[PDB]
Amino acid sequence: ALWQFNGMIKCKIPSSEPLLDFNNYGCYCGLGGSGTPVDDLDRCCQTHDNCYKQAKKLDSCKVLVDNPYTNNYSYSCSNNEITCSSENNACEAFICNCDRNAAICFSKVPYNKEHKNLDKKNC
Amino acid sequence: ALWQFNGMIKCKIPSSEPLLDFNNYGCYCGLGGSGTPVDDLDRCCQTHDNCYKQAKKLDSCKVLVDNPYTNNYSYSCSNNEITCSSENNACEAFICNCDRNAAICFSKVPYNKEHKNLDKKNC
Ligand SMILES: [Ca+2]
Ligand SMILES: [Ca+2]
Repeated sequence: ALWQFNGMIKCKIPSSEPLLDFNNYGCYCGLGGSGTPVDDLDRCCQTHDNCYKQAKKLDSCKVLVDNPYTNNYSYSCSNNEITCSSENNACEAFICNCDRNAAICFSKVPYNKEHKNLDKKNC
Repeated sequence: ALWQFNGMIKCKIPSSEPLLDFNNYGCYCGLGGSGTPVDDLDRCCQTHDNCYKQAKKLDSCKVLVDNPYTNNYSYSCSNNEITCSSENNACEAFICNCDRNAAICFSKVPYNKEHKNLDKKNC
């Protein structure tokens, strides 16, 4: 879920607007992604893009015809930790977990200014 | 939020369909409520109805023109405890808290079969 992923990263990184700060970073953070991750942040993005690919092959996901970016799930942020809810259907829960791991990855890795708006010439 | 309150009570009482089991119980559990609570469950319902009344007087609530029953907020259920999310606006957070306290109250009090579909002749 885009609105929930944005919220998740803000839970971990309260000073950020994730849709601005983390969009179009490296080869993978943003729409698509190809090539070799340029750093560990971009590698968090590659893992999350693979988590969505895997979510897409799941039998449960084959119904909710809301790409993982508009498929909404339920979670909490409290005390800056994210909890995915037991209320989620199997597809929703799998996606909530991809998002949670990515938000956590993003908070633990360097941010490299020079890889933001990375020109795709060698992704 | 009705859909989230239902979920909250199921978080606390996993064997229930709360919209069936707790609707129209006593004088307060359900649409409105007047009179003296018939037992402690009904009294949980009176406290929750007063929590909604108080939510309604709040300055923040005066905008979201979705009565507290369709005003959606975010929460988690995990390990059978409810967490209201820091992502909630002040109105949403106040309502999430009314709901959470009521769900918890409902799980700690007797259920009296004889007060379900209570005829309103003396509420
Ligand atoms: Ca990507
Ligand atoms: Ca009531």
